[PDB]
Amino acid sequence: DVQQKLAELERQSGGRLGVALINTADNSQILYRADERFAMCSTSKVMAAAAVLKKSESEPNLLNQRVEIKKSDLVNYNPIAEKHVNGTMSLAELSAAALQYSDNVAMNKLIAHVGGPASVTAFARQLGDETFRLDRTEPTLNTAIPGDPRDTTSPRAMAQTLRNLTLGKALGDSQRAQLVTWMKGNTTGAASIQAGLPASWVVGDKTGSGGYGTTNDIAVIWPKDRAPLILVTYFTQPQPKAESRRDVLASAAKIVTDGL
Ligand SMILES: [Cl-]
Repeated sequence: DVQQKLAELERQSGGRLGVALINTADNSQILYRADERFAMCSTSKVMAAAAVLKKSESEPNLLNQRVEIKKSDLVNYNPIAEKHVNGTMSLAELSAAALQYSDNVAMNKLIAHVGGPASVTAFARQLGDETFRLDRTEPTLNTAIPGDPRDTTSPRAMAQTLRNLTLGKALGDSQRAQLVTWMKGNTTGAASIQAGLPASWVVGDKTGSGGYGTTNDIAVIWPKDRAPLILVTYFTQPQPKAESRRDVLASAAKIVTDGL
């Protein structure tokens, strides 16, 4: 019956909706188009950040290393990096900027540090994720062209990976905690999955948007007095200039958590 309501939601929205919920209470899943590929857009910032955190388990001072920010590094959306031009930022700072403000320079700096999009992809493979692929840098990774496999993953794979990163042992204790802390500090997702959940639940999420009105949110959710959930909501639309539909994500979140 949940599937019915997601299909009716997708029908009303006019686009293509991919949902994957893992309920860690009973290891159950709600899947909707969960094996289809969707452009990740900024939700891929989580994988780049984790790649850097993983590197730091072997290089402890890594997060304190400084990277220069120049005008040549600016792209389309640099809310934090633009304040630091001609200075340096630590990788920890860049990680926080990418995850909490969706800063695209920060993402490009993380990508560069671990050796480019193919290295981020190789990191995901090491975690058991054979679906994720990051192909391009910012800003082109957000084109979200229908049919284009570049910079895509599936809801099911991102839910399982995010589970590994945030609730599992893919990262060391210090590093997993850092990742969850950054995500719980996100500033950009109050209108997406969070908007479909009770005020009392705690969310750490990473949003994403791009071409074809693509609107995404990935989240680890701590309900009150319940085991955590992982929720992936991906949404994309037929028109290239379509507007973002964060409300669709909020409705999906409401639909699949009704009864928890
Ligand atoms: Cl409420």
